[PDB]
Amino acid sequence: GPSSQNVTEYVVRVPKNTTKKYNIMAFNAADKVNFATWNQARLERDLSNKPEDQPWLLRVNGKSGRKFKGIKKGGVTENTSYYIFTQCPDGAFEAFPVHNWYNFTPLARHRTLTAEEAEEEWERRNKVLNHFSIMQQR
Amino acid sequence: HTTLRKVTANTAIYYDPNPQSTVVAEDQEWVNVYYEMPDFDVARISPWLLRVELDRKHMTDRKLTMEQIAEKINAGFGDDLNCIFNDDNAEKLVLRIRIMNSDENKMQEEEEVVDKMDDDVFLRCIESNMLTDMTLQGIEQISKVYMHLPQT
Amino acid sequence: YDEDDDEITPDLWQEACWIVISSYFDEKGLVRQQLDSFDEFIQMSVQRIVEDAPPIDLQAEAQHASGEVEEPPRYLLKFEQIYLSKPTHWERDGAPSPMMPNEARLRNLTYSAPLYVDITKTVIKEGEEQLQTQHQKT
Amino acid sequence: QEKMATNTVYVFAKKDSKYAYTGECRSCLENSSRPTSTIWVSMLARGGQGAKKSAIGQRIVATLPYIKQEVPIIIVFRALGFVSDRDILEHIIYDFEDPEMMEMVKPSLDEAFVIQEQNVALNFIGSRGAKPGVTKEKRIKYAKEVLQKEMLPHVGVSDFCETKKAYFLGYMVHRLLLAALGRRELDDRDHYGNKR
Amino acid sequence: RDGKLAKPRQLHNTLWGMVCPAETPEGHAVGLVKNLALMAYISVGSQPSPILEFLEEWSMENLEEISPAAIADATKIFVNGCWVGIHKDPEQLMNTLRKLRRQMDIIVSEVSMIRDIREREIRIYTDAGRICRPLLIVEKQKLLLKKRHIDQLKEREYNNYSWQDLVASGVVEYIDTLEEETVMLAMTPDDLQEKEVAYCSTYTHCEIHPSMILGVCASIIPFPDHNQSPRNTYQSAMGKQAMGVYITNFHVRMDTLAHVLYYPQKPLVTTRSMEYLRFRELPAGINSIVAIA
Amino acid sequence: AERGELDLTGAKQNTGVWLVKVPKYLSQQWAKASGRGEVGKLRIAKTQGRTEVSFTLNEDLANEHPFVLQSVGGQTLTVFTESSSDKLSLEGIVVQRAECRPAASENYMRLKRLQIEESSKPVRLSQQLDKVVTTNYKPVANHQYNIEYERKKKEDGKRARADKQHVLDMLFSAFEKHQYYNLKDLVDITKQPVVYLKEILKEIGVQNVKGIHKNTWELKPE
Amino acid sequence: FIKDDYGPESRGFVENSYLAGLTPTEFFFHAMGGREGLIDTAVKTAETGY
Repeated sequence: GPSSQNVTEYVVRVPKNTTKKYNIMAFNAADKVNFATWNQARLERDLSNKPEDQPWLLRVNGKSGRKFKGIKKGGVTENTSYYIFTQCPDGAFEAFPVHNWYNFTPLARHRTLTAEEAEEEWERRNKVLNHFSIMQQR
Repeated sequence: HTTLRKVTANTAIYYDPNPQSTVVAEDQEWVNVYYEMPDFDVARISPWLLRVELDRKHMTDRKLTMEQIAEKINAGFGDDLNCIFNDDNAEKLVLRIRIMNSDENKMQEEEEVVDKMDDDVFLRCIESNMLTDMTLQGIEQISKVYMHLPQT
Repeated sequence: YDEDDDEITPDLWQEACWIVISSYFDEKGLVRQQLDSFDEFIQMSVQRIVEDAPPIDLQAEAQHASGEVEEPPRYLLKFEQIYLSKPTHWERDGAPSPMMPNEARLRNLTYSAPLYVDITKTVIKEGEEQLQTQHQKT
Repeated sequence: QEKMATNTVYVFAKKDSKYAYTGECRSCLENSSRPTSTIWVSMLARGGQGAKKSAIGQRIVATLPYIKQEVPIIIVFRALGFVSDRDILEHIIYDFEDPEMMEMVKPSLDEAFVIQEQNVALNFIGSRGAKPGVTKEKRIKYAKEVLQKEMLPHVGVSDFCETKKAYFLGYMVHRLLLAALGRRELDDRDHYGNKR
Repeated sequence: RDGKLAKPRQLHNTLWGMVCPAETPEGHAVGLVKNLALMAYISVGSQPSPILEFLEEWSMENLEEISPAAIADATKIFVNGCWVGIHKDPEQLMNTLRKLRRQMDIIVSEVSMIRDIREREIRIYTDAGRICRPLLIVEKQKLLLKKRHIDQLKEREYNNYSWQDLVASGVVEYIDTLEEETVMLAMTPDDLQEKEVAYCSTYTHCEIHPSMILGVCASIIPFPDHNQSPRNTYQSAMGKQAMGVYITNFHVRMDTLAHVLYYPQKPLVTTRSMEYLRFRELPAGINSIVAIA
Repeated sequence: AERGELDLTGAKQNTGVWLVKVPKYLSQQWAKASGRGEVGKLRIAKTQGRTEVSFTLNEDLANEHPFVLQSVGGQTLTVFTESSSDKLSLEGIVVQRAECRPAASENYMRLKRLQIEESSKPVRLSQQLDKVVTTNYKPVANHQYNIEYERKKKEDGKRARADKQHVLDMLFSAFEKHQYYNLKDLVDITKQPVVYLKEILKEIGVQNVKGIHKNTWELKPE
Repeated sequence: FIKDDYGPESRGFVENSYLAGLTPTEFFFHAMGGREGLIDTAVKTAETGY
C-alpha cells in the first residue's frame, strides 16, 4: 500500500496533433462555485461598447444563474510553461499546452443602481442622510 | 483646558432596547438603581446605547465629579440627551448615554424632518461632537497645557 | 595556491589593506563614474532609443474627388543599428582627418564624433508592390 | 545631479491643514520616454461637514497626475473594475485578521457607496477631471486611457495588466495606513538610500 | 535659492563612506554642492530581465495565480520598485541570491539587494545612479580575505591579475546605502578578532580602512582627526585655491589664465591616500621652516 | 448563437486534470519528440509520511525532475477548450498545481548562461566604424526628380479650352451628379486652365463659400 | 553599532582629546557637529542684514 514501498510509473505524452487551444477558468473558492447546479451556460466575447483581444462573458443558466467577466493573464511566463496533465484509460499521462489564462469574476444580477437620475447631485447634498429610500424611488 | 476626549479611556455603542435585561450584566445593578429615573419615558427613548468608561487616575486628577459631567453634557446637547451615570467610587468608573425624543409631536406627521437618520449613526455624531466640544473648567485655547513651577 | 585546510594563519596587518587599496585605484581609477556613465550611454542608451518606438508611416492623400483603382501611395520608415566613428574633423578643403584633443583646444574646435544610423525604406503599397526594400548607412 | 529616487513609495507628515499624511509615488521609467506622473494618496485632517459623521481623519483620497480634482481611492479601485468590497478590502490588506485597520478604512468604503459600476466610476472621474462637455462615452474612454497609462506606468501600460496595477495601489494604501496607525516610522526626507 | 533654511544642508549619517565629511563650499551654497568620498562608486544600471527569470526558477509565485487572502505570511519581493511576486522562505532565497552575486553570475555594483526582516519584505534594485562602496566580507566570525590573495597582489607587478579577480574570489563586495542600513559592519580586523567579551559577535562586513571616508581634498590634509572639524572644511576649500604645477604639458597649452610654482616640493609629512592622488607628481606648495613665535 | 454555447459535459462528469510548472527548456527538449509518442515517464514514490513525485526523461529523447505540489484550497481552477471549429467546451477541472524543480544546479546555469546568450544578444553599438565618407553618390539630376519628369514626359502641360462645348458637356454631366462642387474637383474633372473655367462658372453659375475660404460652385438649380 | 544602543560613544560622545586624535566614528559625529555651525553662519548673515 501507500504506507509501504509503493512505487508507480506512468508514461507521459505530449501530442502535436491537437488543434484546439487550452485555457484556464479560475474562481475564488470563497465564491462557493457549484458546477453541480450549472444546468446550462453561455460564453461570449463582450465589449460591445468599444475577437481575439476581447475579455469573456460567462453566463450560467441565463436569467436564472450567475454571470462572470473573464480577464486576460498579466503576461506570458519568462522561464517556465504551465502544462495541463490528464490521466488516460490506458494508464499514461497526457500533457497539454496552455494558450492563455483568463480570470473570471462575479457580476451581479438585476440590481441597477444608476447614478444618472440625480444621485451625483444627491451625493452633493448627502450627509449620509438617507440610503434606503433613494434605491426604492427608482 | 481639557476636552472630554482626553478624559475618556474608551467608548462603545450598544444595542439595548430593554435595560431591565441589559447585555451588560454588571451594569444591571445600576439599571435597577435607575428604575425611578424618569420611569415613564423609558418606553420612548431610543433603544440605542452609548457607554463610556473613564480613566481612574486622569479623572481624579481633574478633581471632577460625575454630576458636573452630566450637567455639562445635558447643558450642551439639551434635555433630549438623557444621561445616567454610576457612582464615582465603583472600581470600574463608567458613564452611560442615551437620547430622548420630543415625545408628543413625533407621531410620523409628514416624514420626520431628520430625513430618517438612524440614531446609532446620529449617536456617533453625538459621540464625536460630545468629545470635541465639551469644555469643562477651562473653556478656550490654553486648556491645561500648563506646567506648574517652583521659583526660588 | 590555496586550500582552506593547511592554512592556519589568516592574520594580515596594516600593510596588506593598502595593497588591496592600491589594487583598487590601479584597476578602477579616480574618475570611473563619469567614464562608465558615458561609455554606457553610447554603447547602450543611444541604440535603445533609436530602436525603442519610432516607426513612422505616411499614406498620401490621393484619389480625391475621383479615385477607384488601387493605389493611395504609402511609405514606412525603420531605423536599425547605430554606428559611431572616431572623432573627426572636416577641413575647409572638404578633407576629413583625425582630431587631436590638444589641437581641438588650440584651434577652438568641438571635439565630437560623427554618428551614423541604418535607415530602411519599405514600400508595402496597397497592392502591386510589397517587396521594395532598400538599405542605407546614414 | 541629485534627485529623489523613482519608483519607490514614501510617507511624509505635513503641516498642511488638509493633509494629515501623504503617500507619494513618482513614476518615470528612467528607462523610457521619460514622461511624468506623481501620485499622492492623502489622509485628510482638520475639518468636517458638520453633522455628517464628522470624522475627517479617515477620508483617504487620491490625486492622480494633475487631475483638476481629488478622487476618493475606492472609486479608483472601482474604475479598475473591482466592484466587490470584499475584493477591494482584500487588495488593500490581504490579512484581514485585524479589525482596527479595517474599521479605519470603513468610512471611506461607506463614502464610496454612491456608485458601484466601473463605467459610472469612469464617467465620474472624467467629470472630476475633464472640462464640461456632453457625451458620456468618450469621457469613459478618455478616463480609461488615463487610468490605464498615467496611473503607475512603471507597473504597466496595457489593458492585460490592469489587475496587477490594482495590487500595487493597494500595497500603497496599506503603506499609508501603517504610518497613520503608527505601526511603521515615517520615511526620512534625506535618507540617501532614497536618492539617485 | 536665496534664503532657505532646513535639513537638506546638514550632514546626514547615511553619507558615511559615501560623500565627503568636510569638503563643501565655504559660501552661500554650504552643504548643497557635495563631493563624493574617496572609494565611493556609482551604478550604471541594467535590465532586470535576467533576475526576474532567475527569481522564477527559484519557485517565486506569480501575482495572478495565487490566493491572496490565504498567503499573508509570505514575503513580498520587489524589483526596481515593481512588485513582481511572493516567496514563502526568504532566508534561503536571500542566501541563494547572495551566493549567486558573490559568484559573479550577476553584476555586483548593479544588483543591490536588501531585506527588511521586520516587515517580511525583500526589495531588489538594478537602476542607475545608486552610490555604493566596496567592503571586505567577513564570514562566521573570521575575515574572508587571506594571505594567498595578497601574494597574488604583490605578484601582480608582472603576473596577470586584477581588482576584478579579487572581487571574483568573493572576498570583497559592493554595498549601497540602502543595504548598508541592514549590515553589521565592523571597523577593523582588530576589533573583529579581539572580540571575546565585546558586545557584538555577528559582523558581516569590514572596512578596508577608515581613512577612505574622506573626499579627495579631505585627503591632502595630515591628521584631520586632530583638527577641529570646521578647520578641515576650510582647508578643503583652500587647497583648490593653491597654485603649483597643474598638468605636465602646460607649455603647449593656451589656457586663458594660469599659475605655476618655480620649485614645488612633495610634503615631508604625507597621507597614504596621497599616493593615489599622484600629489607627489604635481604638488602644490613648499616645505617652509616655520616658527610659531 | 449556438457558437456561444459552453459545453458542460466535462464539468458534469467532474473530470480532473493536473497543472504543472515546467521550464521552457524542458518543453523545448519535449518539442523534439514532435508528438511522435511520449516525451518520457512520471514516477510516484510514497513512504511512511512522505510522497516523492518525479519525472524522468526518455532515454531516446535524451539521445530526475522532482515535482513540488502547491496549495489549491483558496482558489478554484478549471480547464475550458477553444476549438478551431468555433465551439467552446469545459473539457475538465484543475484539481492540483505543482512546480518542476531542476535536478542539476550550478552547472545547468552555464546552459542557462548559454540560454541567456540565446535570448539577449543583438549587437549593441559593438564594432564602431573606421570608414567614413560615402554619401551623396551624385545624382546630378535627382533620381525621383528624373522619374517625375518622366511622368511629365508623357503628354502633359497642354489642356482643352478649346472644345468649350464638349467641356460644357462635362460640366452638365458633373452637375447632374450633385448640386455643388469644389473648384479642385472641377479642375481634376475637366483638365483645363482654372481661369477659363472661372469665366464659364461666371457665365452659367454662381459661387457659395463657407468656413475658411471653402468654396463650391453651382449652376443655380430651380 | 548595534540597534538601539544608548551608550555615550555609540550616540555621539567623543572620549578623546584633540591631542590624542579622534576615533573614526567620533570623527564623523564631530564632522556633524561641524555643519550645524557652518550653516548657522550662512543663514544669520542673510536674516540680520534684512
